Amino acid sequence: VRMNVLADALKSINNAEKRGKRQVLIRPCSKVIVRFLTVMMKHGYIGEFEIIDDHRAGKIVVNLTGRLNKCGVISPRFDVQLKDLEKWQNNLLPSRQFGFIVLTTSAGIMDHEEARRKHTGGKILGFFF
Amino acid sequence: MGKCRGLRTARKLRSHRRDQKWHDKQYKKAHLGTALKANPFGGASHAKGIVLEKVGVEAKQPNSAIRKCVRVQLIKNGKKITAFVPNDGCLNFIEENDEVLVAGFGRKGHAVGDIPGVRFKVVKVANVSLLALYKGKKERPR
Amino acid sequence: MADIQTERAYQKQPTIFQNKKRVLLGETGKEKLPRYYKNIGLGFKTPKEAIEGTYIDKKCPFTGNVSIRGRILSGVVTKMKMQRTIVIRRDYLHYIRKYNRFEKRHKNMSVHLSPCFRDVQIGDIVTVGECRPLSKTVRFNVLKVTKAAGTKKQFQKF
Amino acid sequence: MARGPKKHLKRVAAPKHWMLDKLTSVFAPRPSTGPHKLRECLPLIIFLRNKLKYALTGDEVKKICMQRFIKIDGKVRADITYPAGFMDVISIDKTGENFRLIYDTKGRFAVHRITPEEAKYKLCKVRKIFVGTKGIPHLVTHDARTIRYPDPLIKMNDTIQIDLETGKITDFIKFDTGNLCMVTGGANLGRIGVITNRERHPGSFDVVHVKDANGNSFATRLSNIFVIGKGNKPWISLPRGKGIRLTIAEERDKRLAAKQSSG
RNA sequence: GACGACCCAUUCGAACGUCUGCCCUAUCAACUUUCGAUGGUAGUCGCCGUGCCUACCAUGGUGACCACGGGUGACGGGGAAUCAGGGUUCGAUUCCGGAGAGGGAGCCUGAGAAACGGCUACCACAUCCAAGGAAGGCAGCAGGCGCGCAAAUUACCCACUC
RNA sequence: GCUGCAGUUAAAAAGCUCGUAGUUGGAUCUUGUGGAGGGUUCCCCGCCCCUUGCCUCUCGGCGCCGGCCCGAAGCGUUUACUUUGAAAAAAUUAGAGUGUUCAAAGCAGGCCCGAGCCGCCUGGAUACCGCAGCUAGGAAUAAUGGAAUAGGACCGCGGUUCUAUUUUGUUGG
Repeated sequence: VRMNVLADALKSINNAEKRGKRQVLIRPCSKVIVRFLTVMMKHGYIGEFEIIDDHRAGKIVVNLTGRLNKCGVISPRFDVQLKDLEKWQNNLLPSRQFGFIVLTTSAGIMDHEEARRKHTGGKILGFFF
Repeated sequence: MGKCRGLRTARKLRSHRRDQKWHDKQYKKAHLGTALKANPFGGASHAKGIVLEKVGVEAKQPNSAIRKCVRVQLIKNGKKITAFVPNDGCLNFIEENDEVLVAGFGRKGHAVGDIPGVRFKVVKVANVSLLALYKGKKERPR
Repeated sequence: MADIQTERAYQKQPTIFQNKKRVLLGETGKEKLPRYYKNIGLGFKTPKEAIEGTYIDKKCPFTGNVSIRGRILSGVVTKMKMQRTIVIRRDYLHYIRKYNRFEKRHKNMSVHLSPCFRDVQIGDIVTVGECRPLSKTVRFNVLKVTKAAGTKKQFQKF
Repeated sequence: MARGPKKHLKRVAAPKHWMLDKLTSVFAPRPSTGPHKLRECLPLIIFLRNKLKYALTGDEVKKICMQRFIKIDGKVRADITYPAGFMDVISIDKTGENFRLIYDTKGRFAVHRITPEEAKYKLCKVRKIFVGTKGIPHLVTHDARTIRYPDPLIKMNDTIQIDLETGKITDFIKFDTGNLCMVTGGANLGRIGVITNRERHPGSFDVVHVKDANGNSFATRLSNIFVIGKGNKPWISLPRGKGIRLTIAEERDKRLAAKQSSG
């Protein structure tokens, strides 16, 4: 059965990007998916997006610009502390110059570079580059 | 292919690894202790024994020779061994009913080269080394 | 209730005495026994059934000879076939650091439960504090009982 | 086996603040049983041999003490491993000098010379209050002194002043907010500040918050707080550096700038 | 001034108890239980809490979240070797805690010992004898025999540290 | 082989289906304008609807000409997580100072006339110290909970039973 909705959303975008398609449809929608998409959009990796109401959790249509190399999920939501975050970005990123880990923290869902300014740890959700 | 990943799975992961280590051939013989009871040295690097008999063993094909060996009884267990004698003419130093120090042949209990079934070599005769006898530095005291 | 001297030796509270002088009461009467009880400290409250009751129990925190000190703990009531004692379950997660993952574990405690708590059931939540050794396996005594943060005894109207 | 009490001390097991060398020996002086705990004292031999340097060996210390030259709290002591400790006075009448034991801000006893009219009293922290037979009230201090008939306003955790010729109470300071204190244990050992809040727990330990002269803030368990003055002013003279605990970067910069240590 | 003694408080501890933490094994799946196992009431004994033990009564207590049983060339910890990141292997051994003086048991003296450079007996070794008797314990420092691949001098001193 | 292996044919998916413990489990329940530091909207104050969510005492200082105000306390449904305090032997390891002739080490050492200086200055840092227990902020994510055989609340009333034994001038009634 469907054990996790965020893993479907990112796998669906990742297969559409590799085929060269200009749009994709995500279903079911969730509060976690809308907040994750917003972090990719603010850094310039995807275009703007629209939500459809249907009285059953809803759907999203997203616009693609061709810049995204990958996006992905870490399935157990492991806890991270500021001293251990260096080991995770050494494992998951392609260079020290670009790409982002996404964390959930009591100050909100955010970019791993913002978590250092806000002096906060959290749980891992995923990444993009 | 299907490995479990859930955040409370540590008992399944830890105990499945523990169970599967017993299929590694090197791990098993080090931890059961049957190999330590079987080994004719009780975990030592060397042993002393007394020379029973001098013998020549036929080498395995595709080559042809008679390899000079000795049959030996160990002091601490009374069990029986056969051992190789290195270098040209060294069998003339050995005599019979006297002490040798013996060592492994270099492959951790397996046989070496064309010699069938020989696992050990001689290194010292009557408290003098075969190298010191062969290079003329010392002689057997009589 | 109406009788409590069920043992071969007479049962009474220490430190309470009954005068055998001025004994006249007429056509009626009043309690010949005053009741001893105490405050436990640590923000706990003494049950009404300890003050208004007539039971004898020397290991009771409110009306007997024990001092509450050291650790305060809680757990789930799971068995009660002994007399004046019960078994409670404590459940926890253990971290194994080679993996980044947890393991489920439990332990049992035998604890002393006095009268003044008389409607406890299997699956209730109970709070306990340390004592001196009270028997071979018993070191803790019940201070409070609750069924908050869970479903009712019978239907939701309870 | 251990069939009774021990009477030796290995040199790597000895308290860190004595600063003993690694290579002269296996043993260290076991402090004599007395008014101060083994972890919290300074044996008289370490003060005469290692700090003041009046003697080169333990035999040269023994023949200073047996001549009756050394007084502690105004009493002559002949024992070379006697456990001196915090707030005690040592007097050496033959050389004409007086000392008080106070912590350096790095958590070790400083040498601190004092004027002879300040060598007449000491400060004591209260440990216990109780009533004896015939209703007579008793007091106990941090250094095992027992006093009868204290003033009925003196409570737990307060500081009292005593004259050393008679051993009787002269004056006292209440434990309350705004008073000056010194820290006598933990990581904050040897710091000075004013008490600014007390936070309390029924069972387990109370915690006190303290404020520095430079405006830094620090905390510790209530058992580590010693009161030394009503309001802002201390009742004792204080050593060089006055408890301010500057950081390793500030200490580097003053050591380069002041050119001290014969630069 | 010196020495001494009943009682408080100190200092040095000792003893008993709380919470969490362990290597391999199912060709070990059920276990414990007036031969005290779990609990209650009164008592004895003890420095004191307690089935610690005795009388009477109840029928309990633990386990697939691995009990109970067996193995360990198993004394525990601070630590050591190797190591991109994560790990694997080792720790008899100078600091800290425990246990023991050929094997088991009993006890005197004392604040403190179930002590072995104290004592009494049995079990295993073994020395002297005028055959009646008497005496013994190096896993302290040197030194010897036996074992085995495998490990130093029957030297000088309280000058230093204590 | 947790990070990080493999199972059509090289070694390897129970003949097939049900099922208790174990592991895993769908969506949903309060936001934008204004000011500071910084930018050209977002992190701290105060607000559309609630900003510690409530509340009104009493032992106890403040502000002012009694009464009304602002710091404790009851406490915010219970936990994990995260960030911060406290408290944990030394030696070893990391790390600062210092020409043991260099180094491995050690904890020292450095100024000045001549001896008339009856000497002077200065070090013996600091970090790390899993888990479990203690402590104060944050509230996303993941557990957990309330009224359907209606109960929350008003300075709201009423019958009945128990009852401390205060205020009265006390000891007794």
